[PDB]
Amino acid sequence: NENLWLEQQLKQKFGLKDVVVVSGEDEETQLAMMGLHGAQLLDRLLEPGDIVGFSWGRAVSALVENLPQAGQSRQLICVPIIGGPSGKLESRYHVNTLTYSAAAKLKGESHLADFPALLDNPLIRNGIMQSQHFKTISAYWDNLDIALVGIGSPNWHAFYGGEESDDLNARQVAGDICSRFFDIHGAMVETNMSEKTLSIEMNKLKQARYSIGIAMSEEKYSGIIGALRGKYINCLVTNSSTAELLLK
Amino acid sequence: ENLWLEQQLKQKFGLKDVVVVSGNDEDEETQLAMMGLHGAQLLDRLLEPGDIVGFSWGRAVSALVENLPQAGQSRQLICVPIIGGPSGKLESRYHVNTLTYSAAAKLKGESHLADFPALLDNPLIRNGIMQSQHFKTISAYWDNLDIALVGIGSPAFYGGEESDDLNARQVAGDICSRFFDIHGAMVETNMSEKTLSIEMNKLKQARYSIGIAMSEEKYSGIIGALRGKYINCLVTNSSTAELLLK
Repeated sequence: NENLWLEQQLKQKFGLKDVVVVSGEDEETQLAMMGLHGAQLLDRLLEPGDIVGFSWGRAVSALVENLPQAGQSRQLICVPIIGGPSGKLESRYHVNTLTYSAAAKLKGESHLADFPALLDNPLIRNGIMQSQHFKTISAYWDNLDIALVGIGSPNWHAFYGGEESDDLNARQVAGDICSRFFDIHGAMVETNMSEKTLSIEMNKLKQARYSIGIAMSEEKYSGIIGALRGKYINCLVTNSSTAELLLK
Repeated sequence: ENLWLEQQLKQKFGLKDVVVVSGNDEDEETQLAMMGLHGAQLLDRLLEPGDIVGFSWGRAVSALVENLPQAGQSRQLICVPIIGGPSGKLESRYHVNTLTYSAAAKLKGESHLADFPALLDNPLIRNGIMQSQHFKTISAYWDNLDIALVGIGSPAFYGGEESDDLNARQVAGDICSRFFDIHGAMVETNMSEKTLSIEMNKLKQARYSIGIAMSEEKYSGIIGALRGKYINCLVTNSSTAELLLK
């Protein structure tokens, strides 16, 4: 109803392909509802043979958990677009867990990543990038059709810790997607991590037919709006509260 | 079901526990599922509160995991991989992380997944990963493991050249991609310097190290595994138990 109008207004303001806006209430409830309607969006946007990429986290999890069980294959390929969280997320939100579950729901194939998302030593990080396994995953990223992505925003402390979060907070980092940081205007911004990361590059993400961000909250507003302005996503699954914030 | 065969294996090889299922002329996949089902009952019987439970990869361990009884109560169990990922060399279904996560759900425990590969291109990278906090955390569980579930490899996955080198080095089988001869002695290969998985010494310290395996070969990887004492329990079939004694 009003949600539909909020969806239309967002499409027009940010040049988006698709938008889902849910009402909600509680926090984790709203996320389940976003996950449900966002999963409905994904299922309609998918095309046979699509390479589908998944980031990690609660938000993407909500969508994957709500995916209808397909009765037939659309020759889909499911791949993670970031390495594993190295213990910093519980297994249920691990990028491989989500990728695997989505492949089962979608009756597709999955190719799981056996490298970490973050490596402290640049040397090791670089060496893994040269292995056949990484190149194989990366080559899927090169041809990504659809991405599902949460939007990070100042876990910010969890992932990056005080020391690195500082540089972020001082560098006016508004948010991140797959551990790729940007300002409120959408501009990329280098960090103590922009060298030690194993995840899809924003340039590649933008080449996807659909990059679907799923996120909510006035707290995450800067992250979400920055992603919109940078065009790192071209679809948005969110709630009415945030929607209105975005239209302000 | 097959109590004499089980006791014969226990006595010959010094095993704590053994399951021998009767494969009634039935095909391989079916026989494996049977092993999985009765092996799962054994694992569930052997668990103690707070056990750290280590899983290798592969479809034999998968058969067992797929057939774990769904626990109603937590036994504060912690499930972990005892080998890195296969780097796309196995279907996702049989990935060690997939198996670990699924085991934890059935056991109402917690899982800690491994975000490093089992086999690296070179020793530099594999040593660097070992210095990482994540690897240290996982390897700490290996150091105090209570129960392990492993398949046993025998003579594609390692490449024709490596395969040939294995054949030339008299390698009869592997556990967690650590290789041994037919008498169960360890053999070091061009891959040991590139491998990230539990050491056999750490596997031997576990209360139960459960091999699940079958073979059509008189001279199998399993007899090696037993002689080397890398496992102290075995889940297998009638035909293999008989071979192991014959």
